[PDB]
Amino acid sequence: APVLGILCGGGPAPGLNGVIAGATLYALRLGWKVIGFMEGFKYLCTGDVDVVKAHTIDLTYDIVSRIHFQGGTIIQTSRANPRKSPELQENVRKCLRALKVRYFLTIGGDDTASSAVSVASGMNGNEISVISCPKTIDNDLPLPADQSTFGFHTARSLGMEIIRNLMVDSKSAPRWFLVEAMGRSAGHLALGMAEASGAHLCLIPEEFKQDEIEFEDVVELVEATILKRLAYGKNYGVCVLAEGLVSKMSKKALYKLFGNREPPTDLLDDAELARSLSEELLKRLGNLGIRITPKKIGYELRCADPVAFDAVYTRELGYGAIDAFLNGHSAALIVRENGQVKPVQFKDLLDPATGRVRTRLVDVTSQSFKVARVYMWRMSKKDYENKDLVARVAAAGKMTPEAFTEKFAHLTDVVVE
Amino acid sequence: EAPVLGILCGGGPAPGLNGVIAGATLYALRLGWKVIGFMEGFKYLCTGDVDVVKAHTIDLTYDIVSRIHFQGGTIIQTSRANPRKSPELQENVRKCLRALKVRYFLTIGGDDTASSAVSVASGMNGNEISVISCPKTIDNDLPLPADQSTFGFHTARSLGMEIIRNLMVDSKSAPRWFLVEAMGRSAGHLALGMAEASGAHLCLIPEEFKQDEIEFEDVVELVEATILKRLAYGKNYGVCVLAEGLVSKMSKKALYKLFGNREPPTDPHGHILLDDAELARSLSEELLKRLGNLGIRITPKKIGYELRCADPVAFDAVYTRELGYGAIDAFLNGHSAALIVRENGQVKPVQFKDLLDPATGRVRTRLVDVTSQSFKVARVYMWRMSKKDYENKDLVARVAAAGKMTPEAFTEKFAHLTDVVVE
Amino acid sequence: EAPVLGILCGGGPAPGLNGVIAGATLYALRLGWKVIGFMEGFKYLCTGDVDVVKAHTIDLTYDIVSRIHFQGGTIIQTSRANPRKSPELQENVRKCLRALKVRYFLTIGGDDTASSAVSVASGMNGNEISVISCPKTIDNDLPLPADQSTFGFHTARSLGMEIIRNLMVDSKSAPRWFLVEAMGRSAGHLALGMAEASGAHLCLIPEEFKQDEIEFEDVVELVEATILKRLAYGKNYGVCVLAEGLVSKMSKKALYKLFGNREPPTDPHGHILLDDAELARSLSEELLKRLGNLGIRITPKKIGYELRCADPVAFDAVYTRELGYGAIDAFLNGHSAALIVRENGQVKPVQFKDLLDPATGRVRTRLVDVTSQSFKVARVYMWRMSKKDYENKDLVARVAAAGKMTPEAFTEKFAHLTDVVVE
Amino acid sequence: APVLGILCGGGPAPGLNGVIAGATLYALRLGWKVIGFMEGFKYLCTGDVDVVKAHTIDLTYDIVSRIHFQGGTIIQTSRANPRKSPELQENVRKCLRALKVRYFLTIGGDDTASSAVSVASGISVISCPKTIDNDLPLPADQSTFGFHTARSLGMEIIRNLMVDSKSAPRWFLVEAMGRSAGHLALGMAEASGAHLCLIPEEFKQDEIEFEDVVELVEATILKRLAYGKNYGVCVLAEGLVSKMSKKALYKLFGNREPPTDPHGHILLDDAELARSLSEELLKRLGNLGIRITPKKIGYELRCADPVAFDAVYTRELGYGAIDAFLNGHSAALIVRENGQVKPVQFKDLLDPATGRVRTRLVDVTSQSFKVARVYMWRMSKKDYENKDLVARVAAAGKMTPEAFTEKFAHLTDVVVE
Ligand SMILES: Nc1ncnc2c1ncn2[C@@H]1O[C@H](COP(=O)(O)OP(=O)(O)OP(=O)(O)O)[C@@H](O)[C@H]1O
Ligand SMILES: Nc1ncnc2c1ncn2[C@@H]1O[C@H](COP(=O)(O)OP(=O)(O)OP(=O)(O)O)[C@@H](O)[C@H]1O
Ligand SMILES: Nc1ncnc2c1ncn2[C@@H]1O[C@H](COP(=O)(O)OP(=O)(O)OP(=O)(O)O)[C@@H](O)[C@H]1O
Ligand SMILES: Nc1ncnc2c1ncn2[C@@H]1O[C@H](COP(=O)(O)O)[C@@H](O)[C@H]1O
Ligand SMILES: [Cl-]
Ligand SMILES: [Cl-]
Ligand SMILES: [Cl-]
Ligand SMILES: [Cl-]
Ligand SMILES: [Cl-]
Ligand SMILES: [Cl-]
Ligand SMILES: [Cl-]
Repeated sequence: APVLGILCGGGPAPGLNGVIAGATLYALRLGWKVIGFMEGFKYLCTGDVDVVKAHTIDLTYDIVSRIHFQGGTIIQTSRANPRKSPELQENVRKCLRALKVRYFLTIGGDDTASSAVSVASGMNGNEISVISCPKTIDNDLPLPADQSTFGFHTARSLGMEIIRNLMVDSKSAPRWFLVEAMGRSAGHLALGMAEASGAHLCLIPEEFKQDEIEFEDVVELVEATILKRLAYGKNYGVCVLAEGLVSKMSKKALYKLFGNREPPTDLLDDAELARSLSEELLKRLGNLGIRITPKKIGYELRCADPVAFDAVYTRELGYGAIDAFLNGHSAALIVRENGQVKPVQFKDLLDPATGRVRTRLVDVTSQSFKVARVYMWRMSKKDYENKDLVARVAAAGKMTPEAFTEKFAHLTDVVVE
Repeated sequence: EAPVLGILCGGGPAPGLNGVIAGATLYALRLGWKVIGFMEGFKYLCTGDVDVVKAHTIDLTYDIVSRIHFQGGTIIQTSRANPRKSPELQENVRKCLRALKVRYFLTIGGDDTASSAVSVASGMNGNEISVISCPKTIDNDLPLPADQSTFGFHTARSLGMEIIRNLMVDSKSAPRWFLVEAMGRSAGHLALGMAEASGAHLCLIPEEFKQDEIEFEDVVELVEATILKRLAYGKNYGVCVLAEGLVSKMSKKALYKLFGNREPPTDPHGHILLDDAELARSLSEELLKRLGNLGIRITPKKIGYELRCADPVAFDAVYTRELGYGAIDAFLNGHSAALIVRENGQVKPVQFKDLLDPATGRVRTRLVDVTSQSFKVARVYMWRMSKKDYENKDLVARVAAAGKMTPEAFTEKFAHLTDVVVE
Repeated sequence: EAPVLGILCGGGPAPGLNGVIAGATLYALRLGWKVIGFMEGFKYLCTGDVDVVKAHTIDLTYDIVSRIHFQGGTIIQTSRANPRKSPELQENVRKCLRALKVRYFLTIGGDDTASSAVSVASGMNGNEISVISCPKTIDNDLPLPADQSTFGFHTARSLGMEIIRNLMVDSKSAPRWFLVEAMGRSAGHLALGMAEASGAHLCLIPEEFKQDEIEFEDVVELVEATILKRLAYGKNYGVCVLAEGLVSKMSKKALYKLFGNREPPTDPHGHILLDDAELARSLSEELLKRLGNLGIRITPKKIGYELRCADPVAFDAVYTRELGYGAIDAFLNGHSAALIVRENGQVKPVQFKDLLDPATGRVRTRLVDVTSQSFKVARVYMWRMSKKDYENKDLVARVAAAGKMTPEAFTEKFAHLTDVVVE
Repeated sequence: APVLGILCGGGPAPGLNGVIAGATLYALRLGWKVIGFMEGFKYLCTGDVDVVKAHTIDLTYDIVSRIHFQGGTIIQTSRANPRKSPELQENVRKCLRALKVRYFLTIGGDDTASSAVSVASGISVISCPKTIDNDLPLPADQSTFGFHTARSLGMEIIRNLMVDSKSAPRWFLVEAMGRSAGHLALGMAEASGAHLCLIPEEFKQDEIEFEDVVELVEATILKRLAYGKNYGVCVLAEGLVSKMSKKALYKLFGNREPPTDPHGHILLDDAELARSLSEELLKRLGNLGIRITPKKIGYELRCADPVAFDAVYTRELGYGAIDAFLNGHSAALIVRENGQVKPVQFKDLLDPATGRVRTRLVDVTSQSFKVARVYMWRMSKKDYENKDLVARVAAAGKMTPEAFTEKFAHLTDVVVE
């Protein structure tokens, strides 16, 4: 019987086991033998077939029959990448031929899919067929607008529940939380958690008009929201910050971000966006009775058990991968569009300028973004022109109306309105 | 004086009602509007007594609604009181709305609530009052573009999956079959969604039956064949999900057997009381007569009322926030006798009459599309005997032996089921 | 060779079974022991065929058990297969245990499982095998020091609270009464725990009835009085929790009415089949006849099987970890024919005889102490008519008027209820 | 009718609303009038009766009938403390007399109870034990309300991190907020099966050294690595910081002078224990294939909806507070022992050396602690004396057995065994 081998690459997202089980169960009904490589390409890169065998398992019915309930991945994952070296690509081809892998399914992000196609491009199309399922919790695949990537619904819903606890705690014991949503690629996750939880502010890189963000502008955007709520008798709230703000900051802004220090270098992971903003804002607003606390939301989302939407999603994706194998497809990506799972050739999704799959960002001109903005607390252009409002907010910050306009009014040209 | 927006809920609750109330109220308050909420739908507006109505209306202020987007249920309650049947009741509602000076009238409910709102508007000046309705249903049976959900459906399906998960662990830990009955007779979206997400071994919905009337025997044998096939592979346990809509598709003879070979109950006016039917219980009793000797135990379990007021999941929180906003936007844009729906990520008003099926006069009901690829995929991961399976003699011999019967007896009893449901 | 520890589960699952298996296995593996798990309790050990037993036994290795403490259910399954009835079955078990060289034998189950393990041990030499059982019950009916819980009870009570919460929101959003029936006929701990935690408006357990046999009419009137008192305060909705144990205290006459004025169903041996009773459904029908004119809707709802394999809450995870460790410690100290329980924060072995009530021959049943302060506090927050309430003429006039009857008719019908339940 | 006034003090814990509703509902059945002071003692401390009145609300049936389902506190809370100044103590008594409060119920931890008695020594005062840290001096094995809820949610968060650390091999250093005791850290760790837990109670010496904490985590990571596991989860009570010596704190803050408030006390809130340990350990172990990530668990626990144990607990506590008022008790704390709620005089709970409420810590000599320790990965004394094991772990750390013993063996005198 033909051999299907499956591996996972990149950082996990809820529903990985759903894809493994959808593909495995269907393949077993077809009579296929299914094996799973542990930790992605890590051991296939060595080329030693004995080492690979020690880190491959038989994906049987009993193993996968109920993993659709479970977050994580039973075959683990790694960022080991064979595409960088032609020796590594040939080591992967050597082990795949030794195991008689007829069908090769990878579940991972762009780097994982590119590794799978590079292994196939130097391999006979009759002995091996390669299919990849695009993975990302960030919702940044170029699907039709409003259609989600798998795992995003689970991450957003758990993020809403965590922020709910922080909303009740900030009101019960007046304080501001600056929640930092991990993920620098796009603002879908930060804005989704914020809108669902009714957070009082959300800042994503997509809403900044200029190409480079300044540290001062971010501080003042949060400062204005705190003062406006304070003018309405509320010295507490929650502000959600997409970590992608850091990757859009200028060189000078990053210098201030790291404590007026030289930014580390080989390193945006060492940055503490929420922490730095909390310190600066306490300098400016602590005298007003405002306390501010940072809080990161990230790793606890990646392996939460999938919600029903993602369970159905990944079951259909696993099926579609096997169907693509049956219909002779190769070097294709299994995506779901308009309720239909279908294979799409890797190059059809690539952005020519980058060489990787195109990144779908938050559309800040859409009506959905304007609706989310409506339920946030913030000073719009019209608000700065409302003199009664400006007088109350300035007085809340213990400053003259002219000083408030002098400091904050320019922010209407920093972010879309 | 600021314009008055009045809000009410009609029909059975669904997760996210408070999200629609809060989206409309918060945005309206930023516009300077005064917002009031009628308690229990049309119940008190139908009396015509303005004193009674005011005793059951409340001021929807910022503090009241500022955080109800986290909460299931509806803070202004709901009712199935329906003024559309009587012009006296329709005029009583108009009388109280004029007394309260309602400029904008938002109803949140199902089909009957929207039809009541439009009937109240047709005898009302479009300049004094504007009426908008937001369609509600956990059953996912609104005619939205295919595969796009109605609000509340995601929450109900996800909680249904988690309950069935516990029943899947229990059925395997202590081998047994659960016959889960998903409440709701309108369509099979909810039953099939819970079943596919939870990996249930079978799902039966009215949509998959080819004939216009289902027979009680056919339903019993469809579950029986699944139990026997599982038993042939060494598994004397499982979970089968049943849409309650199977009952409303059954023939007269089938309903007689369903109610215990007794006369089906009827209301004073002469309507069969299908709520008193216990589909999962009756099927469990019959199947225990046939399969108990094989070591099979079967237990029914209903999933229904515990879903209606669960706290909304994030998808429904975003959904209902956008719907509440879209209702206020529709009022601002001069729309009336319209329904706020979301299509391809865009909330927009759609005239009530544009959504009516001309042959019926009511809104068209979207059922599960059993020809779609989604249904075919869900069916793949169920345990069942397909057309191809009945022609496989090796498999048929294994299943027949599991049921302690000859292969010829197995084909005689179960093979006809391929003409009962689409394949 | 390393000593062999064999583990099995019997009876119905409870949250934390996997915690006991993993606590015992991990500690034993650090001692160098070999650990095996029998699938489905005594089911296959009863055959006596060593090949069949091996086909349904697995090696409990570190990898198998390292993370099952998060999971409800039992990875080695369970059954009520019971060798205590036959020494042919007991000797079939003894033959397979000797063949597998089981030095230590841990069973996790109820009375039937522990009694089976000791009967198998009494006909073996104390040098070749040592037997320890861990008592299991989700009902909280072990004779531990008062208010100290059995493992699994916290998980079941907490999930029951969450289900009832959704029903409390739904009953208020769409005015109606739910009659929630907490499955389990042994005691009232589970029903009372869910009700008090959820703030349910009434809870009825068999323990609070003074007489030895309950009458169907009295139960109907106790719920009726609560509904009428709530109605007198403007509340035509609520939730009432009923322990299924009420059925097992009902008289022959009460059971006749319960089953529809029919002869109660019976098994082949002539014993009554109380599982076929639908307590919540029957009370809902009767109460709708009496109160439907008042605008009251009543709906039954069962809570049972979805609790048994929910993932354990932290209290039960720590609990079952300590029990599994304590079982290995008991083996190390030479104990046998002992039960591993936790008392006053200390896991200890307790000889079978200390827990047996001579009248039953099985472990003593700890019921709810209706004289305790905890029960009196729970009763305070319920809606009900106390002795003093019946003496309050103003209150009786409001409640009777709520039921559309005279104060004398209300007192004549309901006042006797003060002698039916403890006050 | 008699007036019952209720307030909450300290950081929120799940079940606060349960106490308010238990006391209020029962008091309303007695015909009492119930009021709630917003934000604890904050406004009572001012002495301005006008300000206090603006921040009190009427606790009616409709307000409290269903708040037992809700985390947080509807009357908010604060750490405002009148015991520090006798002028403030007289301000609190002045406002209570002005409002004619006959019964005064405070809901909080040790700091709140000690504040209530200073007002009481010169109206009836009762306090209800609140703390997610479980550090009130209740009878042994009896939890404070909120502890069950916080421990159970912490277990669920750590579960997601356990699946993620195994799916994508890495170590998480979870920092459990709370410096008073180790009940919360040990509870979350034992329930979740975390591979290590470090609490201040297990250190023998009065002052902890930064190097020893690093090496205790290092030894666990190396022992796991010797058994084929390059991943895990370690839970750390942040109270380790409050036991560190002056030198340890210097290294903790980046070899800088520890930050300080105007009075000269160290600002331990600004410390990042988990991050600092993660940086040091990655320098030492990154070459072995070890990744390490810090993660804080704290503020998201404080206002989770109460679990059933805490709902029943706080209902009985609220009832017991009213019963104590009816029976003439004052200056007492409502505790539950053997299923019986009873008042216990404040002075019986004071530690004679301190004059403040006694703090109950984890008993590291108990059998419960020894059992939790059994399921942790660590090197005991006997392990360091096991020559075969020491050689396996040292080889895992790429060092000689002699180098391993020289570095780690002294740790048996650092923590209890
Ligand atoms: N930035 C904001 N985000 C959300 N709600 C707001 C915001 N600003 C005000 N609100 C809400 O608007 C409602 C109406 O407020 P108000 O009567 O002061 O006039 P407004 O039209 O909102 O003011 P302005 O146009 O100056 O922002 C209040 O309930 C307030 O909570
Ligand atoms: N109805 C079903 N639903 C889901 N999985 C099934 C079903 N029937 C069989 N399977 C699974 O399909 C896999 C293959 O089964 P099996 O060996 O019987 O099929 P086969 O190789 O096609 O042979 P045969 O033609 O004899 O059926 C097994 O793991 C079985 O569990
Ligand atoms: N520190 C530890 N904490 C928990 N389990 C452990 C620890 N060290 C080893 N184990 C587990 O102990 C089991 C037995 O391992 P092994 O045979 O090496 O003996 P050991 O437990 O180290 O004891 P001994 O010192 O008596 O040889 C293995 O499954 C291993 O996972
Ligand atoms: N049986 C009961 N259980 C709980 N609360 C009650 C009960 N009876 C009355 N109450 C409440 O007690 C308060 C005083 O009632 P009354 O003395 O009748 O005005 C009101 O808030 C009532 O709603
Ligand atoms: Cl990663
Ligand atoms: Cl994180
Ligand atoms: Cl309804
Ligand atoms: Cl309906
Ligand atoms: Cl069972
Ligand atoms: Cl605080
Ligand atoms: Cl302790």
